[PDB]
Amino acid sequence: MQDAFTKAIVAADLRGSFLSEQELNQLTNLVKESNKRLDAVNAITGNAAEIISDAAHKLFAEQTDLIRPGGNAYPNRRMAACLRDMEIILRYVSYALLAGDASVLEDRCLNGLKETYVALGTPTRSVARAVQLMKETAIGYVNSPSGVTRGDCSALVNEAATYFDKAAASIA
Amino acid sequence: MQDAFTKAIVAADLRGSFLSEQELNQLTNLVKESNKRLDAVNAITGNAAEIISDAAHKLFAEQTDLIRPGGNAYPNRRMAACLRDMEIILRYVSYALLAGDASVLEDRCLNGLKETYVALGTPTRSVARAVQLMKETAIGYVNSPSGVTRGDCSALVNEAATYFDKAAASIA
Amino acid sequence: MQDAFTKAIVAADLRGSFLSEQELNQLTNLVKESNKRLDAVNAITGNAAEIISDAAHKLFAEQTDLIRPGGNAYPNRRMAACLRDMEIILRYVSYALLAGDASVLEDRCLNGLKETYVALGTPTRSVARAVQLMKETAIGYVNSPSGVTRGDCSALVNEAATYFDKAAASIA
Amino acid sequence: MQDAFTKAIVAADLRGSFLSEQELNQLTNLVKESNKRLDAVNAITGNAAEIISDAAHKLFAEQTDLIRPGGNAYPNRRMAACLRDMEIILRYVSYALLAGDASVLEDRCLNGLKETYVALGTPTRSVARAVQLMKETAIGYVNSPSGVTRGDCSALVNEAATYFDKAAASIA
Amino acid sequence: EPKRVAPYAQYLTPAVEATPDAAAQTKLGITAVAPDQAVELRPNFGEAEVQAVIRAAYKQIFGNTYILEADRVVIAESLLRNGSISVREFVRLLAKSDLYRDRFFRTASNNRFIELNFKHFLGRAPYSQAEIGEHFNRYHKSGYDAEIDSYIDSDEYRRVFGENTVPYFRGFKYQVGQAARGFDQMQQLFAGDAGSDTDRGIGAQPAAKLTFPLSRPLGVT
Amino acid sequence: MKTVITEVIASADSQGRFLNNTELQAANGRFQRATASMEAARALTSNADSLVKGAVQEVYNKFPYLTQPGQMGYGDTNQAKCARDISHYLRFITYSLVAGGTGPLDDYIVAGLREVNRTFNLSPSWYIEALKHIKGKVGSQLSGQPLTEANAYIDYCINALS
Amino acid sequence: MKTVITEVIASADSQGRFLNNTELQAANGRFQRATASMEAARALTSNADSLVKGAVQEVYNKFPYLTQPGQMGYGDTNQAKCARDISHYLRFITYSLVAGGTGPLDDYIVAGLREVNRTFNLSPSWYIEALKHIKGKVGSQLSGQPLTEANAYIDYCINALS
Amino acid sequence: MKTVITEVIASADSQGRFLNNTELQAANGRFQRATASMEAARALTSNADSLVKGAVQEVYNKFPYLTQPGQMGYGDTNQAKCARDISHYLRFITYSLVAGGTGPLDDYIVAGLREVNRTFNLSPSWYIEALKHIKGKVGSQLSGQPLTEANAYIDYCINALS
Amino acid sequence: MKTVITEVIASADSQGRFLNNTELQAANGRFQRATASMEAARALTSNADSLVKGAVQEVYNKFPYLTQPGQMGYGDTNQAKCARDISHYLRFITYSLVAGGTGPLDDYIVAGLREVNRTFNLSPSWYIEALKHIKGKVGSQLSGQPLTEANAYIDYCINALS
Ligand SMILES: *[C@H](C)[C@H]1/C(=C/c2[nH]c(/C=C3N=C(/C=C4\NC(=O)C(CC)=C4C)C(C)=C\3CCC(=O)O)c(CCC(=O)O)c2C)NC(=O)[C@@H]1C
Ligand SMILES: *[C@H](C)[C@H]1/C(=C/c2[nH]c(/C=C3N=C(/C=C4\NC(=O)C(CC)=C4C)C(C)=C\3CCC(=O)O)c(CCC(=O)O)c2C)NC(=O)[C@@H]1C
Ligand SMILES: *[C@H](C)[C@H]1/C(=C/c2[nH]c(/C=C3N=C(/C=C4\NC(=O)C(CC)=C4C)C(C)=C\3CCC(=O)O)c(CCC(=O)O)c2C)NC(=O)[C@@H]1C
Ligand SMILES: *[C@H](C)[C@H]1/C(=C/c2[nH]c(/C=C3N=C(/C=C4\NC(=O)C(CC)=C4C)C(C)=C\3CCC(=O)O)c(CCC(=O)O)c2C)NC(=O)[C@@H]1C
Ligand SMILES: *[C@H](C)[C@H]1/C(=C/c2[nH]c(/C=C3N=C(/C=C4\NC(=O)C(CC)=C4C)C(C)=C\3CCC(=O)O)c(CCC(=O)O)c2C)NC(=O)[C@@H]1C
Ligand SMILES: *[C@H](C)[C@H]1/C(=C/c2[nH]c(/C=C3N=C(/C=C4\NC(=O)C(CC)=C4C)C(C)=C\3CCC(=O)O)c(CCC(=O)O)c2C)NC(=O)[C@@H]1C
Ligand SMILES: *[C@H](C)[C@H]1/C(=C/c2[nH]c(/C=C3N=C(/C=C4\NC(=O)C(CC)=C4C)C(C)=C\3CCC(=O)O)c(CCC(=O)O)c2C)NC(=O)[C@@H]1C
Ligand SMILES: *[C@H](C)[C@H]1/C(=C/c2[nH]c(/C=C3N=C(/C=C4\NC(=O)C(CC)=C4C)C(C)=C\3CCC(=O)O)c(CCC(=O)O)c2C)NC(=O)[C@@H]1C
Ligand SMILES: *[C@H](C)[C@H]1/C(=C/c2[nH]c(/C=C3N=C(/C=C4\NC(=O)C(CC)=C4C)C(C)=C\3CCC(=O)O)c(CCC(=O)O)c2C)NC(=O)[C@@H]1C
Ligand SMILES: *[C@H](C)[C@H]1/C(=C/c2[nH]c(/C=C3N=C(/C=C4\NC(=O)C(CC)=C4C)C(C)=C\3CCC(=O)O)c(CCC(=O)O)c2C)NC(=O)[C@@H]1C
Ligand SMILES: *[C@H](C)[C@H]1/C(=C/c2[nH]c(/C=C3N=C(/C=C4\NC(=O)C(CC)=C4C)C(C)=C\3CCC(=O)O)c(CCC(=O)O)c2C)NC(=O)[C@@H]1C
Repeated sequence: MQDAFTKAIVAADLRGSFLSEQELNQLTNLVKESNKRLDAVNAITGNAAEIISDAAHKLFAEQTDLIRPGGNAYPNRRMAACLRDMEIILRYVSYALLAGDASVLEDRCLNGLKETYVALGTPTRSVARAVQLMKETAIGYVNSPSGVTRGDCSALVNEAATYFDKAAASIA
Repeated sequence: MQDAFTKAIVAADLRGSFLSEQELNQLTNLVKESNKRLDAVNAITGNAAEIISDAAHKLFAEQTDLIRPGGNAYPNRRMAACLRDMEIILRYVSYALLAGDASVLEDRCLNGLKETYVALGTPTRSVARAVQLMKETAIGYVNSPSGVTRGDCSALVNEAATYFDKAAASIA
Repeated sequence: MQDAFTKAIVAADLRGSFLSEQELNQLTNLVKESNKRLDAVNAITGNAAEIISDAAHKLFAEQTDLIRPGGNAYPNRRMAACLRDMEIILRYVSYALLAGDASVLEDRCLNGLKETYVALGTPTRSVARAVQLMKETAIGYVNSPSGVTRGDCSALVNEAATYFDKAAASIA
Repeated sequence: MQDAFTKAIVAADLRGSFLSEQELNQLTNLVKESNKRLDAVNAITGNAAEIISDAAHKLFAEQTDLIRPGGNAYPNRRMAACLRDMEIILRYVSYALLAGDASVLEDRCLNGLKETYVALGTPTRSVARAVQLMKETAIGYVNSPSGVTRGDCSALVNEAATYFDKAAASIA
Repeated sequence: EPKRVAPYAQYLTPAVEATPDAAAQTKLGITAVAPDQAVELRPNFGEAEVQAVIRAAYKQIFGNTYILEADRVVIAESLLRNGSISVREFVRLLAKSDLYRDRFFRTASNNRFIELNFKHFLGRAPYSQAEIGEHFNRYHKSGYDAEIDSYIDSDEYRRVFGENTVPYFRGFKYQVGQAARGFDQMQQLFAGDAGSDTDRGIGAQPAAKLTFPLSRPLGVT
Repeated sequence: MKTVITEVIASADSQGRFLNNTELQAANGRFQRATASMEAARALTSNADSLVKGAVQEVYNKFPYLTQPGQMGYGDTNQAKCARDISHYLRFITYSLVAGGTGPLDDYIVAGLREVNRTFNLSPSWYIEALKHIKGKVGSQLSGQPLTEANAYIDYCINALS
Repeated sequence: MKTVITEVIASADSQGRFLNNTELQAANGRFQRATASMEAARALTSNADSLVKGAVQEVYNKFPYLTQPGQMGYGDTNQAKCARDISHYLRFITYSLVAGGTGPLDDYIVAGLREVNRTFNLSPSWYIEALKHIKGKVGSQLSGQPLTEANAYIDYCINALS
Repeated sequence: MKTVITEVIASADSQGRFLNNTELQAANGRFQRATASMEAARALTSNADSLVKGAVQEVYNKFPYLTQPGQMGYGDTNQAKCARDISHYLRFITYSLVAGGTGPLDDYIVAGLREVNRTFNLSPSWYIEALKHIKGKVGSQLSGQPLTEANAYIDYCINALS
Repeated sequence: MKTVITEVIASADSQGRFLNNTELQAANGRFQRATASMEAARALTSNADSLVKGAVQEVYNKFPYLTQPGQMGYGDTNQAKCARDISHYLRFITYSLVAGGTGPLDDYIVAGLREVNRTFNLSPSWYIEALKHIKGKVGSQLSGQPLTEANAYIDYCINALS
């Protein structure tokens, strides 16, 4: 697998060189943010169940037909899958967020996803939608927690977004 | 598998006929050479390690970049594979040589190899080169032994060549 | 596995020594008999089917109950197993005969067999009987072939016997 | 699995009670030693190869026969196993040392080891001996490192011992 | 003209009690299975080569019990020829067979069944009581098919014999992660080469015979 | 196809190792034998026909009722087939002698033998006689090792049939 | 590549569960340590060269015969290689410090180490000395945890080599 | 243990079939060869000692530094071991000649070779020289097939060592 | 043993679920049919003997040569066996009617049928005639569903034999 650190290494390796001092300073500062980074993750994981639950409700209020006979979220069996999937995607996103790198998300999770959806006849559009719905809810928590030292998390927040979006895009 | 004898059989079978007298005489002759044939094989197997070792050294002296960071024989892990592969090819070649038939070599070993190499980003050219380097060294032994009854092995030597070459070609 | 040669080696090894000249002469002699040895084996294999067939007939003529309802050779399924077993025993014996050593027979074939037979309820005595019936028939062939150069096979014949008997004993 | 902390928990659980203040203070202090604990482990792992190498030499100097033809460490294949085993035992011991609990060691490593050794015919006494030889060497490192803040490790040292000894005993 | 020559006789002299190498194997009759030959299906396989994998698979996967003509599964082994299914998929089809159920599961208790599935699917015996429980729960949620699938799809099965290799006895030699009890329990599950896992003696399969092992305390060191 | 040479290769190949002395020894065995084997094949190939006639015939003597109307032996088509079939057996045998292994026999004749025979109600017995009768004739034209070889293969079939 | 962070993800992923407190605790560990690790890397990176010279050299002192003609240590090409190689070892070590795991070492250096070394007849021993000599020098420029970290990784290789 | 005879049995056994002509051919090969093999063994067995001395010696010429104090070649114990070891190699080789297969070599010597050698820091190189030196001497006492056989086995080890 | 009842249990058991309506429906089927089945069995059981004589006899008419000396049909022992055997077939059939499944047939008769028959050179053909002749007689003593059932099972064997 990969993550922020490992990645920089690998680059350096192909040049055949020790890490540039400049490059260290990327990592040095990356470390400093750790604590923020962690809390971000913690927030998602802590609220996981809810994030999903929420997103789903909204998804089904919008696209009533999914839950009607003949739709893709009907019957129970299917519904279940749909929920499960949402969650997975989320799980991965979180992983990425910790790693500080999209890779894990792309390779384990997003790779092949579109095609699956296609083959089944699952409507990719709707899937993507769900992912966004999730995104917004999630940020909600990341950004409004309890007992955390007040400070600026924007940087992390945006990176979070991106991950969600890579997901949305590749599925869609 | 297949080999010289079995092959001739199979042909004969589809005609639906007993073996042609002419055809027997191929096999009859083939038998006569056996002893030579054997020694040839014995020579390769006996020197195996060396053949490779040698070829490798020369391969890397020529294509320095393979062993440079970013090249295909770097790092250790890869190098190891590269050595292993060379050997395998050799192993098969020997097998063929005994059988008196390319098949075994083509089917187990060569088939698909090019494409693999391609997908990985292994430079097929270099692989082929290695195979030749091997060829020459190998012949070296086959053709210059000690304590063997002196006589003409050319016929075998050439067949050996061909095997190596089929390899070189299909990889390349 | 083991056989006559390998065995002698191993013995020598525990003494920690090169092979005694005397001991070589055992093996040297053993070689000389090869041809005889081989033909012996060939005789069994050639007649296999029949040896069994025969033995069976006689076995069932004697022990009528085996084939009566409630007996061990009834119904078909059971009968079939019994036939298979006889063949296996024979097969091994032959193997031994070639090897020039009981071992193979003892380990693969006889090892565990008694206990199995017990668990099944199969009457060990009858099994043993079968083995003998086989023995006699088999020797019959070994000892009376056609188109073989006439000479003395006794030595081999006796060793054959022994193998059969080891079987009989360990089963019983 | 289990370790120092988990263990105390479990006890508390059966009483059905919150942890005693007294009991916390065990764990509180256990934490304080962590750093020492860690270094100890680090020392073993760092020297692993050597520890073994050493112990072996001494083992074979003492019990010459193990390496004599017919002995248990002869020939190569056996020798190899013997070395492998030593390593394993060591590996476990280390694990325990980190956990702060014998359990892990007892369950995966020790339990049934004696019986195995018995079935194989490997001499349990010698095994035990080896384990001790290891012990002493290992402590050697634990107790005499470089660049560590100087202080008292005894407590840890003794616990280490015990682990080794449990091993020795149960094997023996 | 070397001449000094340290004698080196003492090193050559035999041990007090000597064992041939592979004496341990010949006692315990694990000689045949200890290192165990792997059979692999290869590309453009011949007609005899496939016949040999089938022969192997039915010996390992089925128990060493006897497969009569009637018993054989025509459709599964036709697919194995022409490479429609891999050997890993072939094994899965064998494991879900009236025949596999009839022997093994239908007569056995779930403890004896799960312990049999370990062995035929993977040479090892069960390392611990947890493993037994994990499978027994799986069966109660999701039934025999998911139970079976969990061994063949297990990471351990895939790493040793991913696809294309018929399962062999990995027990009786040290496997990383093994846990002691490996060797001891495998000797109970594996009789001789004549022994088999049959029910034909008396309809029922025997009882688990690894329940008491698996739950033994460590002897007072 | 199973011949000596193919097998050792196979075994070597499975283990993933070079052909060492062990296997070559074996190969050598195959080649030494060949001279005799080849001789035997030349002999069978030449007398083929005559062997076949004789055999077919024999079968009928042995099983008179076959030639009666409404039976299998009756009416030329069947006789033709009967001939054809035995020819085949022979053909393959020669092949196997030359290939130096049972291979050819196994794959053409033996594999599927049972079911074919069952579905068309060919009695193994018949074939067997054919073979035996043959074996007896061959027992004149050949001698020494050549003979021995011929037998081996002929028998191999008898056993497979039975 | 095995680093603390990747592992916990892996473990989480296998069981199929979210990263819970358990794993984050672990991650936190990696990050706290980093400060020391990073320091060590800056120190090695700077003195690289000098360390390398010293090492290569050492090896020759330790094994004089290498420099004799017809040996491996002899003739510049070989010396160049020898240098290169050690550089590599060092390079990777730094990497591993920064990545906070053995990962980098395992995949570049260790995996396939044996066979490479066998086929080219590189004696592990040599490398080892190099490392040891290094370790000794590093044992001056560094101190406290930074030092400790440096050692760990250096050793890790010693053990892999031996 | 892998000999010609054991293998064919094994193969026969796996398929579940009787030993047919195929295998016997192979066996025959082993037996014909034996005469040469056996001869070779008698020759090595007799000159054993002298071969051993010569080899050990050689190694030291090849690697003078071994005999210096603080090295492996130094001090009698080590020399004794060195002798012992080579004796073994030889011993086994003879065995293998007689057994007609690499088996004896594989199971005693080859299996576990690497790790043993690694853990005790025995350099393969050494052994190799020993063998080579031997091979050269043997190349006088023997001739023709006997010789050829001797070589095969000797080499087999060289390759395993390297 | 495969009967309707055992199967549904088995299927229920595999899925791990209680017997629900699905299975009971099936069971019900078995029970209602039984009345006919049972009737059929009473009829066969009673006329057993007569059926057997008739069959054995038939076979001989169909294959006169069997009764000639040196054949299998010849000499009382063989005739006795022939009788015995057919009795068995019948016996089992009755069983199967009563058990309400092929189970009894499969396990006693069918499993291993081929090999037995091969090894003793019993020609399936014979048995078949026996059965057919039987079927014809049964086709008088019975009628309607009872008959239908009888046939089914009788046939089942014909197919297994062929
Ligand atoms: C939910 C927002 C939408 C939805 C989902 C849905 N998915 C399936 C079935 C599957 N979905 C997956 C998902 C994955 N495959 C992967 O590799 C990964 C990443 C690692 C995921 C997340 C897969 C494998 C399946 C097929 C197998 C399965 O049983 O899940 C369904 C059911 C499809 C069916 O016909 O049974 C559904 C409904 N579909 C919707 O309606 C939502 C918009
Ligand atoms: C960001 C989305 C929000 C935010 C984050 C934030 N956190 C801190 C500081 C810390 N957060 C943690 C949390 C953890 N450290 C760990 O080791 C673990 C795993 C067990 C966690 C969950 C810690 C320890 C710290 C340091 C001490 C502290 O809590 O102050 C800050 C302060 C700045 C910093 O980087 O330290 C901030 C800003 N706060 C916000 O305003 C966002 C909503
Ligand atoms: C060919 C590349 C070189 C060459 C070969 C050569 N060999 C022989 C003769 C024999 N060589 C062998 C070898 C074996 N027979 C076996 O059974 C085995 C495996 C156990 C081997 C290794 C044998 C037995 C013979 C026959 C007797 C002999 O003394 O050689 C010849 C002679 C011609 C012949 O076919 O008999 C030749 C020419 N000689 C060269 O100069 C080539 C470089
Ligand atoms: C012994 C039971 C009966 C017997 C045997 C016998 N055989 C020979 C001689 C040979 N038999 C063979 C047979 C083979 N050699 C092979 O390589 C193979 C496998 C391909 C076989 C089947 C051979 C080649 C010989 C040599 C030539 C010959 O046929 O003589 C003898 C002669 C003595 C000898 O030492 O060879 C004998 C006695 N003869 C009997 O009367 C026994 C009943
Ligand atoms: C070395 C100190 C002594 C020695 C060891 C030795 N062991 C074997 C063989 C085996 N060792 C084991 C042991 C283990 N299995 C486990 O699960 C564990 C950890 C939980 C261990 C430590 C096993 C299973 C075997 C048998 C299978 C295998 O080889 O892997 C031998 C070889 C004996 C044999 O005949 O196989 C030896 C020599 N014996 C000594 O002489 C030393 C005193
Ligand atoms: C005991 C065998 C030896 C010893 C140990 C010792 N260590 C310390 C202090 C520390 N040890 C470490 C080591 C680590 N901390 C970690 O986080 C890790 C894993 C990455 C390690 C390896 C650390 C960081 C400390 C704190 C700073 C320091 O090194 O001092 C002490 C100091 C007292 C204490 O209670 O910790 C001691 C005594 N000293 C001995 O006597 C032996 C040589
Ligand atoms: C026949 C002469 C006598 C007979 C034998 C008999 N055996 C069985 C059943 C089995 N026999 C074996 C034995 C072996 N398996 C092996 O691999 C070997 C050789 C290494 C042997 C000998 C086994 C394992 C079985 C069980 C078969 C299965 O798993 O289905 C039976 C049948 C008993 C049954 O009900 O299956 C019989 C009859 N018994 C006699 O009465 C004859 C005297
Ligand atoms: C001769 C002993 C008796 C006989 C024979 C007979 N055979 C058939 C039909 C077939 N015989 C074979 C045999 C082979 N075909 C093959 O492909 C091979 C292997 C290469 C063999 C050995 C086959 C396959 C058939 C069926 C296909 C076909 O019939 O063409 C018949 C025809 C019977 C029928 O059609 O029902 C006969 C009569 N007849 C005699 O005269 C002897 C009693
Ligand atoms: C230095 C202590 C001694 C020495 C070394 C030396 N090395 C080679 C050749 C190679 N060295 C390596 C090592 C690596 N290559 C890698 O990719 C990695 C991983 C990053 C390592 C550690 C390799 C693979 C080679 C083989 C071929 C190559 O071109 O690299 C040589 C040349 C030996 C040869 O046979 O070509 C030498 C001499 N040189 C000295 O002077 C010291 C004794
Ligand atoms: C000779 C070229 C060099 C030498 C050798 C030497 N060997 C050892 C120790 C061992 N050597 C072996 C080798 C074998 N022992 C076996 O059982 C087998 C298989 C039959 C072989 C090939 C073994 C296993 C050992 C280790 C066990 C033991 O104690 O002997 C030493 C001593 C090594 C040590 O560190 O104590 C030596 C020195 N001596 C020389 O002079 C040459 C350089
Ligand atoms: C009757 C149509 C022909 C005939 C038959 C006959 N059968 C045998 C021998 C056996 N027949 C059977 C049949 C069964 N035995 C069982 O256990 C079962 C399952 C319940 C069946 C169907 C068996 C197994 C045998 C072999 C053992 C035995 O001795 O009974 C023979 C004797 C064959 C021999 O070689 O002695 C005969 C003759 N007899 C006739 O007249 C018809 C041609």
